[PDB]
Amino acid sequence: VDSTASRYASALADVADVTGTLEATNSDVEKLIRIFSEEPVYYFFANPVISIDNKRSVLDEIITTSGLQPHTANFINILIDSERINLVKEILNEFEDVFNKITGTEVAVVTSVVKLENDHLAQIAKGVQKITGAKNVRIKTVIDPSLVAGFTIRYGNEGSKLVDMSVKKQLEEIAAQLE
Amino acid sequence: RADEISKIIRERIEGYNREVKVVNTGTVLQVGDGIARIHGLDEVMAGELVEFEEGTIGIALNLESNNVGVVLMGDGLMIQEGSSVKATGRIAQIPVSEAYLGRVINALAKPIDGRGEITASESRLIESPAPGIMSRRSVYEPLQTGLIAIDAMIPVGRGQRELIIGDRQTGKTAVATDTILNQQGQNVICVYVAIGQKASSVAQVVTNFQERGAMEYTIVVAETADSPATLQYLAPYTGAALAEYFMYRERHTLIIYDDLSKQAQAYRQMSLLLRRPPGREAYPGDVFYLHSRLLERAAKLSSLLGEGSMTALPIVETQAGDVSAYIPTNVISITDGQIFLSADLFNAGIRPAINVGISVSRVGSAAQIKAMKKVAGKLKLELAQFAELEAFAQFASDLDKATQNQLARGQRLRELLKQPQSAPLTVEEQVMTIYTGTNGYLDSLELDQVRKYLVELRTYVKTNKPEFQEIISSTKTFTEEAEALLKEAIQEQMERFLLQ
Amino acid sequence: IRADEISKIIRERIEGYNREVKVVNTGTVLQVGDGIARIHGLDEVMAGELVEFEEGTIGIALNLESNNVG
Amino acid sequence: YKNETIQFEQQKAINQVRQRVFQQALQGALGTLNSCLNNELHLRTINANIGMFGAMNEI
Amino acid sequence: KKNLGRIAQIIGPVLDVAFPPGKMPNIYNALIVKGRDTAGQPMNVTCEVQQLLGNNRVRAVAMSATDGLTRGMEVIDTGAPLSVPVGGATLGRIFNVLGEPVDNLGPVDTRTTSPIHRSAPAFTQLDTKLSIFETGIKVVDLLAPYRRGGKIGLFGGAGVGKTVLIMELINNIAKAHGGVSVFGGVGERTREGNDLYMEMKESGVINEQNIAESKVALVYGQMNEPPGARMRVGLTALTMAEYFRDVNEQDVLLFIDNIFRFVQAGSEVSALLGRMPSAVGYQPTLSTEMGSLQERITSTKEGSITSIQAVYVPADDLTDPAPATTFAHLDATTVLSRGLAAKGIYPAVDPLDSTSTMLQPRIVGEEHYEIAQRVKETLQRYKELQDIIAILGLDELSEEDRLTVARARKIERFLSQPFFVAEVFTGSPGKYVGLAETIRGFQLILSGELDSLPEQAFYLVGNIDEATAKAMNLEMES
Amino acid sequence: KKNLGRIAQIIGPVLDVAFPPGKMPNIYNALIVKGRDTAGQPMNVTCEVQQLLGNNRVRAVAMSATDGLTRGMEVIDTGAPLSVPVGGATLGRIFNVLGEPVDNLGPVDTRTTSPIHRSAPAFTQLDTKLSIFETGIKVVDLLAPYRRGGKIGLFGGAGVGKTVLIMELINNIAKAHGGVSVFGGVGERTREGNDLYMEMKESGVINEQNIAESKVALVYGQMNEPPGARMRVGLTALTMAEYFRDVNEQDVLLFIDNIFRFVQAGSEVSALLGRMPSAVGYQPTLSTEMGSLQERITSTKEGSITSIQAVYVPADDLTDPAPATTFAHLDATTVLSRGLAAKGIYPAVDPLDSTSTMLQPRIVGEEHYEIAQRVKETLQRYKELQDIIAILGLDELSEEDRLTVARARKIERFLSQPFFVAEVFTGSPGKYVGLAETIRGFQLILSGELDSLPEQAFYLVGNIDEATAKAMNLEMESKL
Amino acid sequence: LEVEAKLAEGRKKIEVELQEALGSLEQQKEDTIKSLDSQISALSDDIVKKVLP
Ligand SMILES: Nc1ncnc2c1ncn2[C@@H]1O[C@H](COP(=O)(O)OP(=O)(O)OP(=O)(O)O)[C@@H](O)[C@H]1O
Ligand SMILES: Nc1ncnc2c1ncn2[C@@H]1O[C@H](COP(=O)(O)OP(=O)(O)OP(=O)(O)O)[C@@H](O)[C@H]1O
Ligand SMILES: CC(C)C[C@@H]1NC(=O)[C@H](C)N(C)C(=O)CNC(=O)/C(=C/c2ccccc2)N(C)C1=O
Ligand SMILES: Nc1ncnc2c1ncn2[C@@H]1O[C@H](COP(=O)(O)OP(=O)(O)O)[C@@H](O)[C@H]1O
Repeated sequence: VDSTASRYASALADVADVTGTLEATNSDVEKLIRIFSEEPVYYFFANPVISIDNKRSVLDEIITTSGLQPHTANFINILIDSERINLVKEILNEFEDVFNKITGTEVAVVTSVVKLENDHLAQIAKGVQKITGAKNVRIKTVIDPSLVAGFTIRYGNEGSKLVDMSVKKQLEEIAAQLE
Repeated sequence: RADEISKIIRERIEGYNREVKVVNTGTVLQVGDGIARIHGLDEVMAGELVEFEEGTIGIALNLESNNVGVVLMGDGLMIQEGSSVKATGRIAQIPVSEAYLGRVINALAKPIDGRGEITASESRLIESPAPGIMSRRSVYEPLQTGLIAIDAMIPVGRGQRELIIGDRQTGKTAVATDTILNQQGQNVICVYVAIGQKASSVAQVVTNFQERGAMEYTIVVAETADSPATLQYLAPYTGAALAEYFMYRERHTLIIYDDLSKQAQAYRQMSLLLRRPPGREAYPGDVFYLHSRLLERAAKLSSLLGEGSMTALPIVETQAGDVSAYIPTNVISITDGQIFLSADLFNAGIRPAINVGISVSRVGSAAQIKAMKKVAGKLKLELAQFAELEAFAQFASDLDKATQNQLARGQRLRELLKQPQSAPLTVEEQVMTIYTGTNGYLDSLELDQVRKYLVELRTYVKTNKPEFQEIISSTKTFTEEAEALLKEAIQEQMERFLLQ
Repeated sequence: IRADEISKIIRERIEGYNREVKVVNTGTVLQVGDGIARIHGLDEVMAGELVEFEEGTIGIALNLESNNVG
Repeated sequence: YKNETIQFEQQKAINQVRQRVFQQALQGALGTLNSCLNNELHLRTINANIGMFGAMNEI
Repeated sequence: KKNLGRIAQIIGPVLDVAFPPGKMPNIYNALIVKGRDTAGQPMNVTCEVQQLLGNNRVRAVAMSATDGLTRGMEVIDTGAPLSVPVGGATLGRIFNVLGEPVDNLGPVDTRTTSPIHRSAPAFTQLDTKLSIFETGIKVVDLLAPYRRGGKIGLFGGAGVGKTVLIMELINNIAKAHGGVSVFGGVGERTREGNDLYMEMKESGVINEQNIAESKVALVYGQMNEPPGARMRVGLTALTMAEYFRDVNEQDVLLFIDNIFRFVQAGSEVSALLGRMPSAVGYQPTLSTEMGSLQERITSTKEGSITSIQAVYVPADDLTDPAPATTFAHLDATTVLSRGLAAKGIYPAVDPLDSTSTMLQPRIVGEEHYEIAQRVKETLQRYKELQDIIAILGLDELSEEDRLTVARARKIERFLSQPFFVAEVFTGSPGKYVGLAETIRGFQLILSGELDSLPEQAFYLVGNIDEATAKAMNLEMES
Repeated sequence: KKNLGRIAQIIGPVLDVAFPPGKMPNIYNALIVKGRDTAGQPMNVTCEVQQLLGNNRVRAVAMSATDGLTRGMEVIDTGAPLSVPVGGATLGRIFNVLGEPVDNLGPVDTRTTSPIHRSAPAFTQLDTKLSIFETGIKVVDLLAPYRRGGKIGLFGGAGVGKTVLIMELINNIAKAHGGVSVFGGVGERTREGNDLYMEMKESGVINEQNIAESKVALVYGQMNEPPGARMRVGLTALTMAEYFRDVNEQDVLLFIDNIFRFVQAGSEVSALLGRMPSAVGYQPTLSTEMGSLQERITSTKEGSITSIQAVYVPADDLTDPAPATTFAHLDATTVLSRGLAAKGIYPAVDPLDSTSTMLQPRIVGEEHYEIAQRVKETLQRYKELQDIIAILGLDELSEEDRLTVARARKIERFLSQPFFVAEVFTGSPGKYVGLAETIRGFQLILSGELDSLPEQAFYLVGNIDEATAKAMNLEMESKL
Repeated sequence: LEVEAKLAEGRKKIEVELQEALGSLEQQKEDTIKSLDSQISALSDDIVKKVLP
């Protein structure tokens, strides 16, 4: 996607790819997300009235304390320089799925009424891999009581492509007699 | 009997539980004024129908990088943000069958007459390709309208897109309606498409059809001004699909878009709501391609397709007599000649107000029979020359007998072309009328008795001599025999008229 | 959705950021179509200087912009 | 015309009351289906359907 | 518990409302902002959801003023479209866009409310009973007869007589009309509104006591109400009218004055809502907003709405998109001209351009049809000769041309009528002259009995024998 | 071909496709999008790269209908500007934008190909012979002679007669011309294309029974096709005719119709590709686009392209930019006026507005130059004294005035002609008229020997002797 | 004159007979739906057991 956030996230993740520090910056941005999730952090870093000088100062202090990759601290200073800081949370969010599309780790969403055993998780995971053609699959755990009795697992680029049998069966056998 | 149909229903639903098929389904970001953006749907085709959770049909046009641009076919009220939208796996299909004959229907091929749903087996694409160069033949049949001007000077043949252009209240709908209801015993399929018109005006047209009996062979695909922009935009395409289904099956068809400028306005609205950039007069750049992709599905198919036919009579609207406007110039460039309807001629008593001087027909005399060709080959050229002369002969004060005789015969020709409302003229009456005029008999009696002598002459020939009818029908040629009969009739009835 | 952010210029800035340095020696070709070209770098080019790409196709720097050269 | 019209509309009314009775059937179905232990039976059924999804995966 | 949210942005009447992730309102749900003024809580600020901007926020336009709303105020969502009181209780009262009474009297009984956005009637619920209806205006009854249950438009510029014409139509028809009238004013002068109310009280139409029997209900969004209001006052008046039609099964009159202010309000709303502009300045959804009003008006099997909608033509340019879109909707249009008004021939309707759909012989009778067509013929011939006579003069025309010109002058002057609400401008009384006098007078004029008469005697006369008497009085002034 | 890109955005006929980082197609390199027809089979649609827009993304327009395409489909860079079959293999064949055969016969002999986009001939190559050929039309061969080995442009609104006049120019010149013709149809009604095909069929110029004996090769950029084909078929027919002129060194005939549909499709696609609007609605890349077409259509030392093309003007207004840009590139221009079309004077060539570069004394003969000058002068005097008449009456003009007025109206009538192909429209059969016959007849008319004959006798008449015969027949009919 | 008056009367008669036939078909349809309501009570009995697969 041509979202500028995705552009920056792709640049960062691809630098990580051509170095080999992939998981090392993955954890880095995974913690950066929770840094910026608390609102005053983002508000301070984003509102431009604050001087870029002390902005960089506090950012360097956070670099030292929390611990950041060389290239990743560099990238955050690059954002603070080029004034894309309104998009910091979005860049940290696009890093996740661009790194997943890098490693072929198709994160999937499975949804049922109650929990399934990890045997069922491995079943559906291997099924998603044999329909998708990925390098790996990591399954996300969800419950949806709006379903009656079934499972509706999601895959694809977004959660676009979907197969489902809990209430889809209900409404499709509705429509037959409601022809 | 009530339960056994539900028995077949339950043996259905036992074999009808669920079938695992991968459906593309994403969420909704923006919803406003008929246009709804979509998040995801990376596999939906261009133009593929969608299903919003409420049950609203849609079409995905803008497959943008992040989001999907989906137009709504309906209202946008009950749609909720964040709800799911599901791709259909179909592309603008329309159920079509012969049962539609007599039905007023929405743009979704669903009935609005209250006569219950239409049974249809096949389904044809709303947007369909055109027949190729080799997949058509030239136009040779005539399509009878019933007006002497249209069917003599600027002919319309089966499979010729003839634009009925004109101002407001000039008789465009009346011309198209008379072209339709004249077709009762000619075995054609009529299709009346109304885009952005009064519900009551549509109802008047339908009631007129029902009382004149022309409803048996006519579909009325009508949309009112409250209809969504996508429905107003897709109405003519669905009408053309219904027409094409018969055109391919060796039928003859006639479709009237009435009018096209409202469809172009609907496409302008939907394009400006998709945030596309606007061209001249805030129309999108490709309204030309919009109208051409619609109109060029009218043709006269070749012999190796059954010689089916579809004649399109689209109606447009010149605002304030201006043909230079963008949509009028596009449609007079697209179509195969046009028919101009001028408010001045409507005012000045000449009904129909067919301004011949800027009317054309690209098929020419190839859309008439041998009789009317022989009697009126040079008619439009000489009538244009006489319009010039009568316009010019007022600057000169005194004129000689030859010019005055040409002028008088031209005025009698102008009195000939007057045609009342809902009065059709068969080809026999048309040929004999053009003969009686163009020969020079009518110059003696005066302009007020022209019309009544024509009425009396036609009644006289129809009573006395049916072999004129027989010749013009079976032989289709204006033989010396029929000419002798007609001259006897003109002489006899002229003497009788002098007496009366 | 902005110019000069091509997800490769950002990559090389991540590589060599340390401070803001001149680039006038070099310039990449970012966007090219219908007779124009947007060029990143050339920070010391003049308005109107004949720039020369590969393949000998000459150019002129008319619209000097924020981080690119039209 | 009115004869065939009322015939069509009466058939539509039959369809209407069919829709309503089948709605009642679905509500009673959900009421009996509210058994949570039967859901576990439906969970083993959906395990069989996971096997069938693997079959479709093969297809 | 109605869901609640904050106001994000305020830019003019645009109100950006942030809502919780859970329950965002549908389109047209009346968001009621709590509202704060100098002191006190004016709940009066009512909006309408127009868009779903995404990320749990929506965009609405404000039916009241926005000066005073601050960032972070709360909103409530009524879950329904903006409803207005209807029924017998609303008979004889003045209203708002908000259905709030203004007439300085008690409230209204909320027993039967009706949302403003009610979908149009279907195709089975129409009526095709073509029918004439006279108004006493010579030209209106002759050259473009009016229809029952169908729309009528007074196209014209400014100051040429749309308001006077519609007021005279009121006094002619509504007083003896057998049903109910609903005068709805979409952005006209508050002075016109007050004066109409005063006439309604002086004549007793809205009986000051026993207000339940009044047969006239007023709805006033004037020219100073915000563009959020002047875009829906029309819909409010229409909901009242169509409630009367649907439930009480009566013949309703609905005088809208005038729908171009509604269209322009739509334009000012869309320009701020950020849609891309269509032709010269209007909204892209212009045909749709026009039809969404014009289509809920039509007469049905149960009742009939014969609405007379004045239309304002901008800068005397009928080519403009708003009149060029309303022409497609109205049945009989009466095109007021400025040239006739300048030369003094009142009413200044254009006899040629004013064209109806009911002017058909199988509707009106062949005698009426013949005389109407002959008048249009002679007037067309005059309009053609106008260019030549401007330069030269009447001296250099042929004999038939001079005869037709003289007949044309006499026709265009006989086509004038002194009105009962024009007595403050002319001093001559109103003259009601139906079709029985109209047809015969024009038959005499196009026959030529009055060929030896002067011209000025037909100026401002009702009857043809009135014109004859004034002619003999002109010859009595030596 | 190796590199595989993924369709990313499709706004109608505009395809923005992303590629691997190092393998980016060149401008105008064709793209084959691996589609999927509604029946499940693939549907190969061609594209052409218009604009490299960075982020490994190029913008390519669709030569075919995009309805049915999806994001994420495969595409393959065939590396070459669109390759069209050229040579004698294409003679007697009907084509499309991609050089595909659509006459429904055997596939084209793919042996020879040529890329559509190429460069113009150098300044040395330009052949310089100023010589006219006779077309058989009176007004044409008298007031706007056509330049053999040059460019001829026809202007006119819709419904005035330029399509039929190209049909007439064909019926006169093409078959008798021993060379090879090429008909390029840019934005043309399928009815008119099929009409041309079947008329050339019957006329034996294609010789269906023995293909590859023909003299014509037809291309058809129809109107139903999306803007890509309407943008590229003019260049296609040009590349065919260019192979013919260079490699086979034989005089060619190039009927292009229209030339305005080219700029139509250009302006249609332009707004989406990212450009800012020019004037009344056209693209910024207008003058250079039409120049790129016209400067490729030219005559060189090897071969000579004699090219007729009709320029459809919108709303009859010659102030529009695309007509404005054609005029500078067209040698001899003939504009059709809706007035002359309305008064039945056909062909409606405006004699006073239309000009040619060939009409010079040294180039076409002194007497021909002078007679043309006198025709122009007389018609100009008429159109100046027009409103003087129209407001004074005709009596108050002098003897010379009324004389020249009558003779000018007589010239205006005589400039009409029954066409062979317009027989369906007039009713009378056509009349090929020789140049000397035209010159002599107009000498007679201006000298005033026919100076009592009726005006309508000069109407729809080939030669002046036929005009006198018509006058005599009318003189008989009058007293009888 | 005679055909005018008699045909006005005839079209009036045709429309009012249309309205009478409409009322008759309405009442017949409602009766059939109520008998169908009894039949569909029997249907409601014999459906819910099979609706569960
Ligand atoms: N030959 C004729 N004789 C008598 N009246 C005619 C004739 N032709 C048309 N009319 C009259 O012209 C009027 C207008 O016709 P029509 O309904 O076609 O208008 P219109 O052009 O469709 O207007 P709009 O396009 O706005 O609907 C009709 O009332 C009809 O009676
Ligand atoms: N019968 C008449 N006699 C004399 N003058 C008249 C007559 N009818 C209208 N007028 C003139 O019309 C003018 C006012 O017109 P009116 O207010 O009715 O239209 P308007 O200004 O367009 O209304 P609005 O602007 O509210 O739509 C008055 O100045 C009056 O002189
Ligand atoms: C000086 C007046 C115009 C105050 C404004 N009031 C209005 O324009 C009206 C009353 N509206 C629509 C408001 O409620 C406030 N919003 C504005 O439009 C405006 C418009 C405005 C624009 C530019 C300068 C001043 C005002 N508010 C700022 C107002 O408060
Ligand atoms: N020589 C001619 N004589 C009479 N009519 C003609 C002649 N040439 C063209 N026309 C008329 O012009 C109409 C259309 O002309 P056409 O060639 O299509 O012009 P355009 O392509 O500009 O529309 C035809 O219907 C035909 O009747």
